[PDB]
Amino acid sequence: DCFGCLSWSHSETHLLYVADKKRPKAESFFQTKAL
Amino acid sequence: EPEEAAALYRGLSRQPALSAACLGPEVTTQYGGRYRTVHTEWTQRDLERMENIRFCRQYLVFHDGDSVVFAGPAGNSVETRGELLSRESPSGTMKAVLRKAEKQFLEVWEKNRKLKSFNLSALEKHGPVYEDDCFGCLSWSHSETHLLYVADKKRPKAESFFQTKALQAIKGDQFLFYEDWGENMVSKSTPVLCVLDIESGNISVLEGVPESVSPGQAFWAPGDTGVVFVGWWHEPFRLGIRFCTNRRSALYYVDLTGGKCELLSDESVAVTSPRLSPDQCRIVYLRFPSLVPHQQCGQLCLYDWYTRVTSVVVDIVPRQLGEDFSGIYCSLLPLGCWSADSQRVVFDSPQRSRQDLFAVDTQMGSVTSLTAGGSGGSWKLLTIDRDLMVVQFSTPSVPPSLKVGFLPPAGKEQAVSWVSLEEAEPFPDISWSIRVLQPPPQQEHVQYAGLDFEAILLQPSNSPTQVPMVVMPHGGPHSSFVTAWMLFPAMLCKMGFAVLLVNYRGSTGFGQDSILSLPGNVGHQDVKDVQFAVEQVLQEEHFDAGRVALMGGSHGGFLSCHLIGQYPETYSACVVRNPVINIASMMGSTDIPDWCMVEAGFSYSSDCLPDLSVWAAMLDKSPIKYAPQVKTPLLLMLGQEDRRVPFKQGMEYYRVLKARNVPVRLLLYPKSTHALSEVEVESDSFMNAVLWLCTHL
Amino acid sequence: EPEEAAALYRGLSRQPALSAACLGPEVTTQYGGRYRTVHTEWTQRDLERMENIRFCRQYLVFHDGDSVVFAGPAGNSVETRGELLSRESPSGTMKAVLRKAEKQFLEVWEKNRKLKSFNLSALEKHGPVYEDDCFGCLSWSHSETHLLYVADKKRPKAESFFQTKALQAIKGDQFLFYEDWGENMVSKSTPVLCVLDIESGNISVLEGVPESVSPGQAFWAPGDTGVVFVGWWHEPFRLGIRFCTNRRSALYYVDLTGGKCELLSDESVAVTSPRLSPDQCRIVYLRFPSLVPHQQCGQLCLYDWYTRVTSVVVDIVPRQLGEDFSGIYCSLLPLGCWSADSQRVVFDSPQRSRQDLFAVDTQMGSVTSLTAGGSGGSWKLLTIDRDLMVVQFSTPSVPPSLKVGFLPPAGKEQAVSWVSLEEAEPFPDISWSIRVLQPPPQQEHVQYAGLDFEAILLQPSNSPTQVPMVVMPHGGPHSSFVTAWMLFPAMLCKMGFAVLLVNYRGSTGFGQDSILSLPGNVGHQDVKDVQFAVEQVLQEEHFDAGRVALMGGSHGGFLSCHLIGQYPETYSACVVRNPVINIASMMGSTDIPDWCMVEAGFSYSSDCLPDLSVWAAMLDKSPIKYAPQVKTPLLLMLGQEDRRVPFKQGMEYYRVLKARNVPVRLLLYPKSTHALSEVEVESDSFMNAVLWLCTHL
Amino acid sequence: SHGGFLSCHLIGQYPETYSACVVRNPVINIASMMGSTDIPDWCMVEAGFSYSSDCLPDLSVWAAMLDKSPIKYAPQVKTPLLLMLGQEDRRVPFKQGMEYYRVLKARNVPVRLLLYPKSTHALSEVEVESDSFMNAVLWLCTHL
Ligand SMILES: *S(=O)(=O)c1ccc(CCN)cc1
Ligand SMILES: *S(=O)(=O)c1ccc(CCN)cc1
Ligand SMILES: *S(=O)(=O)c1ccc(CCN)cc1
Repeated sequence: DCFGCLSWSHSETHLLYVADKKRPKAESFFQTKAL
Repeated sequence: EPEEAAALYRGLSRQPALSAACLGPEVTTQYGGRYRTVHTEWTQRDLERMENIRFCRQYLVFHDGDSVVFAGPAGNSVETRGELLSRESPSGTMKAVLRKAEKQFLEVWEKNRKLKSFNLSALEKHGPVYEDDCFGCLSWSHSETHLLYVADKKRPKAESFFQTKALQAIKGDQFLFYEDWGENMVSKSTPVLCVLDIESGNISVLEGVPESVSPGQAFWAPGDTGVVFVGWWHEPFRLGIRFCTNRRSALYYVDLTGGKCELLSDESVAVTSPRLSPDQCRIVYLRFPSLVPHQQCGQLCLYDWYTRVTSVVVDIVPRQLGEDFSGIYCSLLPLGCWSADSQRVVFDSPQRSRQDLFAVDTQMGSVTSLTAGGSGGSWKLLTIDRDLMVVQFSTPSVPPSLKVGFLPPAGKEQAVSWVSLEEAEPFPDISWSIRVLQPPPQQEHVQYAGLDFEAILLQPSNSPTQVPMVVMPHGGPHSSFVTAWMLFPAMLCKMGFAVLLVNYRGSTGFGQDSILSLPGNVGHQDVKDVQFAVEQVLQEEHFDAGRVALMGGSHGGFLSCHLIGQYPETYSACVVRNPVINIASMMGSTDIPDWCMVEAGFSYSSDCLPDLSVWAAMLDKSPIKYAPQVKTPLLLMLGQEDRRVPFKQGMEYYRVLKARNVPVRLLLYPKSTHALSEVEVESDSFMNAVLWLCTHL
Repeated sequence: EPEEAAALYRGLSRQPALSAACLGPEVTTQYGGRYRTVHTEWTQRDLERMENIRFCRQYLVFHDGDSVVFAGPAGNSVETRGELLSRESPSGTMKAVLRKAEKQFLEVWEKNRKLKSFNLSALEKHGPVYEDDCFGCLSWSHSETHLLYVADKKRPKAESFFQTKALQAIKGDQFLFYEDWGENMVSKSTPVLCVLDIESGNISVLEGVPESVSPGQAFWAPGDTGVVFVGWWHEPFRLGIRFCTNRRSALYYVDLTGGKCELLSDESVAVTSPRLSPDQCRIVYLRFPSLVPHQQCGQLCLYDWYTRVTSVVVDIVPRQLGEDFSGIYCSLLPLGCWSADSQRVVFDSPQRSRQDLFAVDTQMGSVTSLTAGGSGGSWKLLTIDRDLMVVQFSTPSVPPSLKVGFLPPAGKEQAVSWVSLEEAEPFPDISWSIRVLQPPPQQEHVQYAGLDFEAILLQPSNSPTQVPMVVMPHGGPHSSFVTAWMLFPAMLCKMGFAVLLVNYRGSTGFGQDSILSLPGNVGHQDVKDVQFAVEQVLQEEHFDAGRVALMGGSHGGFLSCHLIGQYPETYSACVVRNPVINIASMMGSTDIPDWCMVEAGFSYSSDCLPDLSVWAAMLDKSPIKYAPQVKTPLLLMLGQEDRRVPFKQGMEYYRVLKARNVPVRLLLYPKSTHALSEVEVESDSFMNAVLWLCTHL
Repeated sequence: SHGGFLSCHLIGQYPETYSACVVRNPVINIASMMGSTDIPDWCMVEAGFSYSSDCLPDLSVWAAMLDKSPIKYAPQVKTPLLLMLGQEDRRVPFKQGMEYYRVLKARNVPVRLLLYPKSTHALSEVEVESDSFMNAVLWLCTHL
């Protein structure tokens, strides 16, 4: 109830909500890659 | 009482078993003595964790070049976990290990460090690695720079028609059918040969293998120029491969670079087990002339690498060659089988009711028995390197023991001296003997006349005096009983019974004529042989004729059902594991459809159709025909996931017997297989069988 | 570049480490020679599976009674899995193993068979078995009929108020609080002594232990009449036990039958590590006179079993006793430490900046150094049996190596000959030396005048010539750096840096006065010692003064923060792992509240209350006071599940620095601990630290 | 929480009035609560000072914070106490109650402690709430 929401458009064609920001992918220094 | 039986089972199962052995490099001391180490692998049941544990132990041998000066142990036992295949380098300085830890890893060990490790799953060049004895292998190069093994062919990626993509792969091919190789080979369709470079780490899949063959049992060619392997034909469809040596196959050689395969044998029969000489000049392998019987006497053949000439070293023995040889029946030669001079080959083979060690000179073609004479026993050869052999010896009253020896020079192999590395305490409460039985004139066929069979009798020593008897025929039907350490017969003998194991006509170790006599006569020839043996033993030894029981599995269950159907006033109990009841309906559900035709007396051909005459002949030889006359209490054990013998075969017999109000007990294991080799399953089945036998007798 | 750093890290971490060793029984050959086997355990990091693997290897030694004729290997390396504790029987014929397979099992091995196995979880007499070096133990009886170990006390069963019963246990007690022993001892509240009978299989928990003590480190009394153990007081509440030797404890003996415990020492100080003589006549142990410092010089004391007389064999050394001894600082004696004659005791101890082996005669009280002289090095004693010692040797430029030797007779211990069992290839690109530093007259205290400290300098050999430097102070603060094989300093030296490890005043191995000087002066004496060492090294060796970096952990992080706060124009980079920032707020969250009072200069007492003067004094000694003056880039690593140092301490510093726009990088490991000893965590932290250092320098 | 705070004060300044006490996640030491809570401004605001970022610890502020804590009256406590704590609480760290528990136990005072390893500040889980309420009612009825 602090940040969450879910709203309809006046034309009822789009929906609006709030999500979490995407984080860049990460990997370890010692990772085996496919040959 | 269940408590005493459980205590006896715990006591008897404590004995371990020997699986493999290898020899280390030679070391010379400053004083002048020379010694070398031996690594042995043992396996043992564990009822607390209900698992088969494996451990390793090391021994040390001081020798003077041609005699064993001293031998001893070199530490305690260490239990391993995860090892699938292992191999020591030719120089003995490096070791290659395949481990499951679930992913698969290939590790290289040297001294007290692990030099390199490769995660075969991450590279994604193939599937799971084969670890069985049919196709699996792991070989070092002569330069010790590359490794060769066999893996599963990679499958194209697949996806569903309705898959969400984020804001290549075939669609609708995730449920295609990939045929496997049958029993104990689930999800094993098409193997491929893989070569790994240790220094760099790149894995390469060899090209040039024919598109209609499965490769296996590969080793590096002389000079590291190519790879020699065995190709099994899998067209138009795959047949069963376990305990069957009548599958069409050939020997091929392929260059490392992209090139065409070269044929080295005849592409009409079955060949197997090729080994290369120490001097890298000749190869030896086993060839089987026909494809009708699943097991038969074989030929030992030699191939010269440079002159390209093939000769037959050891041929087929019809009945007997002398008094100690009857043919080659082993399906695999030892990994090391050549002598130091690259002239003689040492192996082990059944002989009547025992197992012996033989040495054959490839130059001339003579065969010499190394363990001739004596009361009996079972020998197994594990390895030989620089004329030093490691063997395991066991008798029905003695658990396996480990010995070493030196191979004498040519012409004096009969004077080999054995030194005991590990000895086991015998059981003096068991006495075993061998009986020879000659069939009556009525039960003889014109083609093969004069054949005789054998039985092994175990009884409690120092008996006070009427005792019960338990009769066991072997499966196969082309197999045999040998005078080795068997657990359940030992338990039955120690608990108070007398065990009679029958080797009827058609067994291995008695010649090719014995093998060829049985087919086409199942259901009336073996049944009579067992009945004659039982009657002769009862009339000779003067046992208690009122308490006789039967036990067998697979074809043994077939024979037991036939016996309790045709002679309903002789036996008082019966135990069967995965029996064969209806041959006609077994054709469409088993993985070896040719077995039914071969045993019924007809030739098997692909693209065949059901015929009334063939089906009537198959139905006339089934024990179900004698179902209404059954009067003996029966206990059945079935494995639901069995592919060799479908489990509905026993269900038909159970329903027929239950419809007539006959005492029948049934046990079904949902996740077990044909062998019932799981520790919990095996223990439960054995305890139930012994309780049934003691209660009804 | 990350690729070169990763390759270097792999190459350096490929080296293994030695953990334990034991000696087998003596064997006499027919020729006349005598030999025995040695079993060694090694551990090694594996980055493919990201795990610490453990394996075992066996060696063989031929001796003539007083000299080593020959030595060699006896096979390959075998990797084990699941072993927690193991012990060989006194006669050497049987082996006891504790395994986790998740339940816990106790197994007995003899020759090539596992005689017995016990599922300790099924009997339900206690909890999990202790396997640490603080309380864990596993002992054989003199008759080899019983086993003694330590387990967790059983808790009464509990259930909820609202539980459905089918148509005894306390209700509402499932969330009670059970206090544990602190860091690395999660869910370890109250241990108990357990005795197992091998023949029968019944487990018994001994009675008579005082209700306010925790028992540990137990062994059988002479004649198998009772059990001797060490009891740690846990009233009114438990304090931290890891790396702390100032915990009140005593030595007790209790009979097997129900009876009252007997006291054998003084119940006012800390005692530890009791060992019994081979002739079962006397005991030796370590005693610490005070409880204020967490680590200090100790006393070696002897107790006679029959005369019941206690004497002090080795006493406290204030500054120096000769030129090779400075006191006993090891917290544990070897499992086998007595000579064959039950007269001399062999151990290892730090000495200035090295680690040496010492032999002490209990009759007189003299101490002899076995590895005196030379350039330096680090020795560790693993075992001694029948005057045959097994040792591990390492230097900053040489990985650990394994050697054996024979103890000379009394009065000639300086002429011991070592025979190399396993040798490692050195790294010629590292050159190390030792510097001695004398503080200026201003930085001296009246009570202890004339003390000096040391540093270890590692540099790349054959340098062309301005190089950067990395300065490392140790934690503790009562610990030290020794000239042993360290991984990260070696990597930094090989990559191009010069490493300076400082042993400031207050370290172990320099006498009791050095230990006692530090407390009450933290924050202004240690910091200055490091600054003086850095300035002297820079002015002498003529390095690159523009590129100097700091690195440390725990108290090392404390010192690093103090250094970057008070001298903001000297260092250009800093790396800290779990630092201590605010002493005042650390009291209420750590498991050792007495540490803050002891270091701040006050006496610790239970049932104490916060006072303004004490809290002001604690706040005056914290690096946070110098936070506004920080100008150096900082990289922080924190473990969220750390109990020794709460992770909010670093968060306060991070917030303060970030509020002023200072370049700061922070890494948080959700499931790591104080040590950060996980393979993945350690590798990631080391790579991040090296990348930060190379980028900013 | 804060009410439990008050409760502790009520058993330190007036030790001859109440015969039982139950507290859930109380606040014991304001001075040491600053560095572990997620709302550091609360301590300054309640203690009478203005909160500003990039601040430093001062002797006067810390003394004022310590003078207002119930721990000062710990030696005078005479009432049986039952404590419930949630180990994964971020609003009020659970060591605050542990300090009070240790101080009271060092003087041989009847104290019962319950710790929920995976609970939070609210203790809103059904099992946790039911167990805590039943334990509280049993304690109250037994001691009254
Ligand atoms: S069963 O155990 O009698 C049986 C029959 C035939 C085969 C094929 C040959 N190995 C296997 C098992
Ligand atoms: S930290 O590594 O500086 C540190 C400080 C004090 C101790 C207690 C004594 N072992 C442990 C770690
Ligand atoms: S506790 O329940 O007393 C407590 C105190 C202060 C706050 C912050 C304002 N919501 C929350 C809970």
